[PDB]
Amino acid sequence: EVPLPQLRAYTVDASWLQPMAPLQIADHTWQIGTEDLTALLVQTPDGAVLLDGGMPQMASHLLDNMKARGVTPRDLRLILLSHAHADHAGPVAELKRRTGAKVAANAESAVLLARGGSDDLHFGDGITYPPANADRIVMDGEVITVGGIVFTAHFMAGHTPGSTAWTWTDTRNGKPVRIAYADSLSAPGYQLQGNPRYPHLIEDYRRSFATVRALPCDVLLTPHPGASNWDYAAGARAGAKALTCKAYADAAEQKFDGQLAKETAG
Amino acid sequence: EVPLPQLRAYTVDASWLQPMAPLQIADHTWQIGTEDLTALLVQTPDGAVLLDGGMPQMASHLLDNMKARGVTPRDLRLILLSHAHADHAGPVAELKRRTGAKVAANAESAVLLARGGSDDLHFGDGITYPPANADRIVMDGEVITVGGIVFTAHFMAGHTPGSTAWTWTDTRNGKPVRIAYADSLSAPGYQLQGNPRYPHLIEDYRRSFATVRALPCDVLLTPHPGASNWDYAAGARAGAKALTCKAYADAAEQKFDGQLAKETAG
Amino acid sequence: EVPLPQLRAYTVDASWLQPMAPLQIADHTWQIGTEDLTALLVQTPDGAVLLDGGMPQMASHLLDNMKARGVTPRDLRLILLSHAHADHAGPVAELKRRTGAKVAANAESAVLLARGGSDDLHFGDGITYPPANADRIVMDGEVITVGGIVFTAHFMAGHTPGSTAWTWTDTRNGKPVRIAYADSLSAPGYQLQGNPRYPHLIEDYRRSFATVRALPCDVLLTPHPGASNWDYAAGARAGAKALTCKAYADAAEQKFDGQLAKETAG
Amino acid sequence: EVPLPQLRAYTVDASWLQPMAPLQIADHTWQIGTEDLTALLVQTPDGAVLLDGGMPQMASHLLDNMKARGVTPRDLRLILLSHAHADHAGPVAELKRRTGAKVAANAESAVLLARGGSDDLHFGDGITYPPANADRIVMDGEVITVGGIVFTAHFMAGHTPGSTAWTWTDTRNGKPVRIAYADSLSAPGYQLQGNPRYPHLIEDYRRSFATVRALPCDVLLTPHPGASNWDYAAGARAGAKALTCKAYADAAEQKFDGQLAKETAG
Ligand SMILES: O=C(O)[C@H]1CS[C@@H]2CS[C@@H](CS)N12
Ligand SMILES: O=C(O)[C@H]1CS[C@@H]2CS[C@@H](CS)N12
Ligand SMILES: O=C(O)[C@H]1CS[C@@H]2CS[C@@H](CS)N12
Ligand SMILES: O=C(O)[C@H]1CS[C@@H]2CS[C@@H](CS)N12
Ligand SMILES: [Zn+2]
Ligand SMILES: [Zn+2]
Ligand SMILES: [Zn+2]
Ligand SMILES: [Zn+2]
Ligand SMILES: [Zn+2]
Ligand SMILES: [Zn+2]
Ligand SMILES: [Zn+2]
Ligand SMILES: [Zn+2]
Repeated sequence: EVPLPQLRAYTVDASWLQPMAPLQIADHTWQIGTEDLTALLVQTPDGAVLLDGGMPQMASHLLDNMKARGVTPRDLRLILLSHAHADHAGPVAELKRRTGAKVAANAESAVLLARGGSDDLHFGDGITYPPANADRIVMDGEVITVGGIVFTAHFMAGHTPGSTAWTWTDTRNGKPVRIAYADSLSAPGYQLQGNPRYPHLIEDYRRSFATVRALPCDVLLTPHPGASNWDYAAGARAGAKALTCKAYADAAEQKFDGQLAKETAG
Repeated sequence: EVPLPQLRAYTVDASWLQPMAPLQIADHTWQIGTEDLTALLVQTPDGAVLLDGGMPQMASHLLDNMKARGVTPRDLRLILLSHAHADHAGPVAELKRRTGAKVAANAESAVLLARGGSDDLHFGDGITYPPANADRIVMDGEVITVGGIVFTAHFMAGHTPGSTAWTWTDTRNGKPVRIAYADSLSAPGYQLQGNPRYPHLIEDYRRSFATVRALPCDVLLTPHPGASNWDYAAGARAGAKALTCKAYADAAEQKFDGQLAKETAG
Repeated sequence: EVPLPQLRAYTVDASWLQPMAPLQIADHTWQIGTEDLTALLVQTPDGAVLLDGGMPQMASHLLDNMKARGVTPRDLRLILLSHAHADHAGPVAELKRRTGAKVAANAESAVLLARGGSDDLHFGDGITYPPANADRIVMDGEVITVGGIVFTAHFMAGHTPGSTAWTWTDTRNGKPVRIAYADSLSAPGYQLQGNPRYPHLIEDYRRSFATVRALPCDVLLTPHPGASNWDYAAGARAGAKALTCKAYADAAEQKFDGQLAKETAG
Repeated sequence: EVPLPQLRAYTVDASWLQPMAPLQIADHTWQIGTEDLTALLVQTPDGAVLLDGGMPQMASHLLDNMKARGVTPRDLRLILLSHAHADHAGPVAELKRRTGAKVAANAESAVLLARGGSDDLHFGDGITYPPANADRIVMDGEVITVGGIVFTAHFMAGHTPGSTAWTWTDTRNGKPVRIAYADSLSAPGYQLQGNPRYPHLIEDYRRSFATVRALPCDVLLTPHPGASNWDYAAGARAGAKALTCKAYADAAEQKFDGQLAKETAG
C-alpha cells in the first residue's frame, strides 16, 4: 500500500540561485542578489538598507556582497520588502540573527512574514520559509529615512495582500534619479474571480496597475528583473532595456486581462 | 559556474508516512497516526485531546481517523506536544485552522513552534514546518483536565529544550491504566559537550533519564513507537513487547554514554 | 525635586461600566455588554459568536450573561471585533483563556490586538490592554459562517486602520432582518491632515463614510450605542430612535468636515 | 446601582520614579535609571548594552542619560532583562522603537514580555505594560559578547519563571571586577505551596538561592537596589554597604522560610 507523499521542497530555476558580484544602479544603490532575483543595497552615511533578500539560501551571499561594499553586519540597519514570499523574504530571519537589521513592513506583509509564508492565500503551505517578526509597521504613503535617503511606501496589493512598491531618490552624474522598486504584478495560477480567500482581488489589481503607472520613476526595478526587462548579467547594459513604470503597468494589465478571459473560458 | 543549492525537503522513511486505521490503547486512548509516528487521540465525554500530530502532510489523515472515532473538528479541544520538531508538530498549524483545537505547551516548545522549527539548536533551518501559536503556556508538573481525564506535564529537556512527557490515567478491564507518553531521549548527531547553543545539555539529559525512570507508567508510549518497542502494525500484539519507563530510560542513558565517549574520541 | 509621573489608568464614564441583563435585538442576536458599550452575542444551533467585548474588566460579566443565555464557555466559538481599542477588545485575551473562542480579525486589527493597543497611531501607550493573538486573518468582503449565520466583513478604515463593519441576516417575526454592526467613524483628538503615522487618513475616512452608507442595513448597531441613537436602558424602546446607516454616515461626515475646518483654523 | 470598577494603574513609590544622573559602577558600567530602580548601561568600543529599563515612563530619561554618556540611539545594541515585570521591562517596547537595540531573553521571559506582563502567574492583569518581542532566545549558561564584554546568563527561576542573573567582568583601578546583576528573590504575596500555576515554585526558589550564592561576585547589583543594600543617592558611598551574593541569597532564603511558615499558619 501507499505512504503519504514526502514533503516537496520549493525549487527554482538555477539562474535565480546564481550568485553575482554587486552591480551599481546609482551612486548609493546596488544590486547584490543573484542573476535573477533582486536584492537592493542602499548605502548611506548612517548605515545601509536592504530591499528584499531573495531565497532563504542567499543569506551568506548577501552578507559577502555587503562586506565587499564596505557594509559590516552591524552597519545594516533596515530591511524592506516588496512582498513576503519565499523567493524575496526567504533569508530575512537569518539576516536578522546575523546583523543589526530591523524589518519594516505593512501589516499584511508582517503577518505573512510571521507565519513564514505558510497558509498562503493561493499556494497553501507549498512555499514556506523561516518566519520573522517585523519591528516596525508601515502605513500606505509612510516614509522611512536612513542616512538622509527617504524611502516611501506605495501599497500595491494583488500579488500578495501586502505587496508594496518602494521609492527613493538617489543621484547619478550630479542629477537626481528617482528609483521605483515596484513589486510583482503577476497572478501565477491564481483564481482571480470569486476567490473566497480574496474576494476583492480583481479590484485590488486594477488599483495597483494605476498606482504603479503613476509612481515617481526615472528608473524601474522589480523583484524579478526580467519583469522590468533588466538583465543583471549584461554589465554596463544591464538596465538599458528597462521598462518605464507606465509600460510595466500596461503590460501587467494586458496580461491580467488575458488571464481573466482564460479563466472565464476555463 | 555554480548556482546556490536548491532547498532540500525534509524527507523521511516511508513507514513514517504510512497511514493506519485507529488502534486502541485503552478505553479512551487511540493511536491514530501512521505506522511509525505516534499521534494519540484521547476521547472524553467533553471533547477530544490530540497528543502530537506527526508530519505536516498528516493533517487530513488525522481528521479522517478522528471522524472514524466519532470526533468532529469542533469536538477536538486540545493539542498537546511531546516536542516541537517537524515530525511531531508538523500539522499543528493546519489542525488549528480546521478544528476547534487550542495548543498547550511549555515556553520552550511554544517559541520553537512559533518559528516553525526554524533556527533549531542543532539542525538550523533544515527541518522547518508551518508555524503555530500556543494558546496556553504550561509549567512543569501542571495539570490540564479535559472531560475528566487529567493530563500532567513532566519536563524532560534534552532532545529539545521543551521536551515533555505527558501522563494520564485511563482504564482497561475496569482497572486503571497509567499511561506515560514520554518524549524522545535521543540526541541524533548532536554536539553534546561544550555546545554554545546548549551549554547544560548533558546535565539536562541526565536529569531527564531520571525523570522518565520515575514516571507513573503501566504503559509506555513514545513519539517514535520503535523507541519503546511498540509495533503499531502488529494488531493485538502491538504493545506486547513495549518497554517499561525504567528500561526505556536505561537504554537511552546507555546509548547517550556511548555517544559521549564517541564524541570525545571524534 | 520631581519624580516621573505615575502611570495613569484608562478611566471611562460610569455608564460604560454599568452591567445590564441581555437585551434581545433579533431572534438570535443579543446585547450582553454594558449600558454604554456594545457586546453582541449571536446564538446559533452550532455555537455562539461574540462581536466585541467592551472594556477589560467586563470579561466575567460577559460570561455571566452568556450563561444566562444558555451559552457555556465551551459553546463560544468565535470572537469578532469592530476595532482593537481597549474599550471594545479589552477582555479578549481573558475570554480566550476562559472559553473555546477563537478570534478572527483583519491584519491591521490583529497586529494592534497583538500589542495590546500599545503604540497607537494617535494615543501612544495611553490605552493599553492585555494582548491577544488572532486565530484567523480575514480579508475585505470575506465571510465567516457559524451555525448557518453568515457574517460579512466590510473594512472601514479610519478610526483605526483595521476598523471593520460586520453584517449578517437574522430574523424577527418570520422576516429577515439585515443587521449592520458598523464601527466608530469618530476621530477623537486626531491630527487629520499631514499625519506622518497615517498619511492617507482623510481619504480612508471618506471611503469609509461611503462604505457605511451603502451597507445592507435594516438595523444599525454601533460599538458606542449613542453613536447610532440606541438606548440600551430603554427596554422595549431601546432601538426605536436608531439611525439608518445612511444617517449615521452622513452625521459622521458632517462632523468630520467640521473637525477638518477647526484643525485648519487651529 | 453599581458600575464595574475603573481600571487601576500600577502606581509605585515616588523614589522608584525619581530620575538620577549616571552613577559609575566600574570602568564601563553605569547606573542610569532612577534612585530606586536599577538600569545598567555597559559601554563598549562596539556599542552599548542596557540591562533592565525600569518602569514604562522611564524611556526618555534613559535615552537622556545614554546621550550624556555619549551613547546615541543607534549605539544601543542590546537589551538584557532580570525579569519581565512592569517595573524592570516597562520601557522595552518603546526603547526598541526609538533605538537600534535588540532584546535577548530566555523563553520564559520572552513569552511574558510578549504579552506585556499580562496573565501573570501571581498578579493576573494588574501589572501590564507595552508588549515587546525578543530578538534572541538564550539558554542557561549561554554567553553574549558585545564589544568584547562577555555577559553570562544564570537562570534563577522563582520570582518569575524566567528570572535571570547576568554576570560580566569589568575593570576598576586596573583590576578585574566581577559584577553580578542578580534578579529578585522575593515572593511578594505569592501563594508558595500547592500553587496550581507554579507547582514546583518552592523547589525553584531553593535552587535559585544556591545559584545566586555561587555566582562570580566581586560586586552585587539588584533590580531594586535596596535588596542588595545599594543606595544610589549616596554618591561616592552608594555601593559601600552592598551585600555579597552569599549574604543576599542567605537573607532571601531566611525571609522565604519565614513566609512559608506564615503561609502554613495562614
Ligand atoms: O513562480 C511561480 O509561478 C509561483 C509559484 S509559487 C511562487 C509564489 S508566487 C511566485 C514567486 S513570486 N511563485
Ligand atoms: O531523525 C533524525 O536523525 C533527526 C534528523 S532531523 C530530525 C530532528 S530530530 C529527529 C526527528 S525527532 N531528526
Ligand atoms: O473616547 C475618546 O475620546 C478616546 C480617547 S482614548 C480612546 C481611544 S478612541 C476612543 C475610544 S473608541 N477613546
Ligand atoms: O512590589 C510588589 O509587592 C509587587 C506587587 S505587583 C509587582 C510585581 S512583583 C513586584 C515588582 S518586582 N511587585
Ligand atoms: Zn510572489
Ligand atoms: Zn517572486
Ligand atoms: Zn525531534
Ligand atoms: Zn521525531
Ligand atoms: Zn476606538
Ligand atoms: Zn470606543
Ligand atoms: Zn518582579
Ligand atoms: Zn520589581
